[PDB]
Amino acid sequence: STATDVFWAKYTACETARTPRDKLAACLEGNCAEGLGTNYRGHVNITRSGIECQLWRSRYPHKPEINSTTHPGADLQENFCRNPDSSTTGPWCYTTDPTVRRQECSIPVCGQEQCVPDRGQQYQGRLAVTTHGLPCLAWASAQAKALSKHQDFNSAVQLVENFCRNPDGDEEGVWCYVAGKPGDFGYCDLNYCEEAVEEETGTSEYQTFFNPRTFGSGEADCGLRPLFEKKSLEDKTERELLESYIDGRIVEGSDAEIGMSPWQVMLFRKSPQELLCGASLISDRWVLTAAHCLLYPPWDKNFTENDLLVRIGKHSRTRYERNIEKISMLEKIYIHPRYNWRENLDRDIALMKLKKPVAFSDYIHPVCLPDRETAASLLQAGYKGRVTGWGNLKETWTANVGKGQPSVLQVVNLPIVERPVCKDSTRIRITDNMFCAGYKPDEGKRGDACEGDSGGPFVMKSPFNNRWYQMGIVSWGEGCDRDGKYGFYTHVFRLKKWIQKVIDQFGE
Ligand SMILES: *[C@@H]1O[C@H](CO)[C@@H](O)[C@H](O)[C@H]1NC(C)=O
Ligand SMILES: *[C@@H]1O[C@H](CO)[C@@H](O)[C@H](O)[C@H]1NC(C)=O
Ligand SMILES: *[C@@H]1O[C@H](CO)[C@@H](O)[C@H](O)[C@H]1NC(C)=O
Repeated sequence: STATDVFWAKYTACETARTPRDKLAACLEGNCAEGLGTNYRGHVNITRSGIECQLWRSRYPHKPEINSTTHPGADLQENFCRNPDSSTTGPWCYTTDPTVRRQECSIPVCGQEQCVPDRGQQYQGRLAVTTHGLPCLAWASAQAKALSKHQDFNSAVQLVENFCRNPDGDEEGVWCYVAGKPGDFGYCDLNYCEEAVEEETGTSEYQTFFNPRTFGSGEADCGLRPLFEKKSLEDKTERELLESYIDGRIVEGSDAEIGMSPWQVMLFRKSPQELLCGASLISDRWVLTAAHCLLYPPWDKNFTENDLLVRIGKHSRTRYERNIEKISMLEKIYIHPRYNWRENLDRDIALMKLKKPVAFSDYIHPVCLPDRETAASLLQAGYKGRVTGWGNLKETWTANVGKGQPSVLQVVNLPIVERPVCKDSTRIRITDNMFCAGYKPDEGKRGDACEGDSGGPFVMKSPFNNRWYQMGIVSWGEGCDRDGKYGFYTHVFRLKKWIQKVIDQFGE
């Protein structure tokens, strides 16, 4: 009979709520939403945007194609929000408003206060689907065992059926493999404990991370500039970085010295000839940029490998610099799997492989990427960063009706804003994966915030080992809109194990 099915239906629907079983409790009594909330049994009468829900048993204004006799499971009663068809938008309802057939409702999420520690390293739940709702493959399955033992894992981490787990110490969190090419994978959506890297505290010498084979060469020798560090010469404003605690005048953006930012990349549209975004160069072979530069639906954008070209070692915005710049095509583009623009530019990061490794010159050298430890260390001892670019951010996101785009790579140094100060400043929700930067607007402490290139680099130089580290990727920031506000930058310290898996889908 169905009554025994109903009991189990509830159970299977609440499968992802575990550690507190005062959370599994709160799930099963349907008053809040787990996952796509097919567990929801609450009494929210009202859609997310104000409207009264229609009665499930009504046919005015809308004649439902989902009724209690097609979905006898779902408790399609009165006019309460339910999710009878498993909408990836969660529990919904028909609208009493003749112009809107359906709208999602706004239902409290189950377990909200509960919080997962240590990036899912001790996760033992049964979550078996990534963030895009792509089902996990079993770890057991042929490829993941008898062929992927070379990349070994931590075995305090029990790999069980096809549940999201974090075996390889991934700073992004738990993950699992998915249907497609060999090695394909995704991140799963657990609710991680917010951990502000700036207030971490407790590196010795430099020690390398990926192989000179698949990540390519350059890692061993990153962050040192041919024309500066290697000639032991100092650049015109790096002193502000090392003396970042000193209350200085405010050195405005000026033209960069040649070779000053040799990891600077330009993402460039084939046709029409057009400067699209910025990016940085992290090996002979890989390029780091922001995901909105390739995929951003509100702007009806969706580039592929064949539409674009990078330009490396440029100094002049416009002139073709023939002795100097190498200008490469793309083999593959990797949007970060966690990337999401629907709420607000989360994990707005993208990796790009070059069809052919580029040769380091006086003007082409890779920047270093830091890990958690180092990133934290750097933020503890350094209070300003550097953003270099061709003012593409200002030219992309505002009318720029002012003076025009600069004609040479620009350098500027910007203060790093304290997390809470940055939180209050914006309507948008700054996760621990973002940081703000820019001067705190006084009239003797002015504001020109919207600096750099979209998806370009924000860097810091290490006072421990003299190398330059890339600490965030420029994204859109409120500072492009309102004179008082800050630049927004996507942290990079969590990326090593993701890059790792991306490079592992190769072999040669
Ligand atoms: C919401 O449903 C409950 C349950 O009967 C009722 O008391 C309340 O007045 C209803 N309001 C709307 C807008 O449906
Ligand atoms: C429920 O709606 C379907 C959808 O067309 C309709 O044909 C049917 O008459 C309804 N079910 C029952 C059992 O009356
Ligand atoms: C954008 O275009 C590519 C290539 O045609 C396509 O495969 C992909 O489905 C599109 N992107 C998204 C996010 O749907």
